Amino acid sequence: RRWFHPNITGVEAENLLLTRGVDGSFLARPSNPGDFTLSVRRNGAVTHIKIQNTGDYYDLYGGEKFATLAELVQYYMEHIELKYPLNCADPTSERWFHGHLSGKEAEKLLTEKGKHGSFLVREPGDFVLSVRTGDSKVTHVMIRCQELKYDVGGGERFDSLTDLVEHYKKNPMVETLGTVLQLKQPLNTTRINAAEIESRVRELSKLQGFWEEFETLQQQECKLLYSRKEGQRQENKNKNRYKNILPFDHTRVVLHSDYINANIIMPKSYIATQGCLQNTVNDFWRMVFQENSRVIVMTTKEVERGKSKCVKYWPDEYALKEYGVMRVRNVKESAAHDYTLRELKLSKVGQGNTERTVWQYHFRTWPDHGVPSDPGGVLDFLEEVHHKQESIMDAGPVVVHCSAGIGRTGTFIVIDILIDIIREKGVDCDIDVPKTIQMVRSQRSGMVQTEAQYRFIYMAVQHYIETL
Ligand SMILES: CN(C)Cc1ccc(-c2cc3onc(-c4ccccc4Cl)c3c(=O)n2C)cc1
Repeated sequence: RRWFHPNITGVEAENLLLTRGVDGSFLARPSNPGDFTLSVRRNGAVTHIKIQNTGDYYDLYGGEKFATLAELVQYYMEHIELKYPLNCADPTSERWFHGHLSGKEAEKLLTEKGKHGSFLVREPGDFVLSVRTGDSKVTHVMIRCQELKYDVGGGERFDSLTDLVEHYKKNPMVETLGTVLQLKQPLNTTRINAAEIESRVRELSKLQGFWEEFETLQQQECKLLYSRKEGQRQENKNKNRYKNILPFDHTRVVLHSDYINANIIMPKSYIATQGCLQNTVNDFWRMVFQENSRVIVMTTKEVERGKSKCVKYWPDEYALKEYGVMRVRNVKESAAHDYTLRELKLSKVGQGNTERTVWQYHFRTWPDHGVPSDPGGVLDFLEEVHHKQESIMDAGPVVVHCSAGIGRTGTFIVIDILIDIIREKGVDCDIDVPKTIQMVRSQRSGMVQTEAQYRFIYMAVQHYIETL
């Protein structure tokens, strides 16, 4: 994911592509903050293509909608031509880069939060590599920056700290007394104690910190390019709401027509899915039935900004309907401020004794773009959903959907996973928002779409702990 440059202007991108690139050379960069630009070189000229994400997907002008920037790039490199990634040498979005950090503060972080192999890189004009080895000691290796090249005092001269770090991660430096300076894992600094969320929120709200953390998490999406073959099959193309927003094969829900654009999310489990198409309503009820799901969370309106987001897959109040071999009665509709509750009874046609109540919680006030200004409403909604799920003996995974099932769906599931830790373990527990996001993202592409949603998750968690 070296083709992503986090701090460059359009003019900087043009000079990079014109003097250091060739025709087919490309880079992606953040632009209107919240938007992205794909800068491509074609016939000695640089073209700037806008990528927009309001929280649902990455919408590329002239192209398609995607779950990640790494998925967008992979698709266009495997299918204006993107031939050559122009690699960024800036270490800002690397998990191990700490910029300004003292040798005492870095030794303090590594002593408290570190283990064998924990390393970091910090900053006159030179850098320091601080590593922990044992079960124990902390070693500091100087990194000279000579003529825009990096070295440890001998041997190879690297063009970037990333190239130096990856080389010594594969071929570790051995101290001339036996110690192998193993660079196993970057030091974990994102994990906070639940009780100190307000201190972290304040630190991340400073010049912004939330953007710096979200973008470091985004640089790890390249490790999540898992196969999505079943969703690419001819027979399954029109079962997808967005052609390239597909479920991973290793986590996809298999129906025992075995396909649905849904994935199991394991932290209480979830099924993260897209908004129904008219041709997928029957597949959706077969999923709910097979998975013994008793609660559905819908986080979109049927129609948003004049576009359909999910077809009406449930009957009108008091009506009874058949969806293939599935049968749904809408027993009762209850309305609250932020949402609607629908009591549905699901059964298999011809088999009365298969009946179960399915509670549909439909959140109706999420803004068309961005996030709600206060997380109170979402939290009250998640609280009520949790209690319904917990009250039902041996209930299957909670079904969660929006339009593509990655943005709002990913936000709701992540808040819910985090809140759950605080329910069982209490205000005296460890919470790690990006580790948790990365974990859910390995189960469905691009779960949690924007920095606004990312900030919303911290704020939601902050509010839950405060109202305790
Ligand atoms: C403020 N600067 C100067 C210091 C600083 C602070 C925090 C980080 C940091 C940010 C991260 O954003 N996602 C992950 C992540 C990715 C994959 C898996 C798990 C995780 Cl936690 C992540 C991470 O690991 N680290 C360490 C890096 C540098």
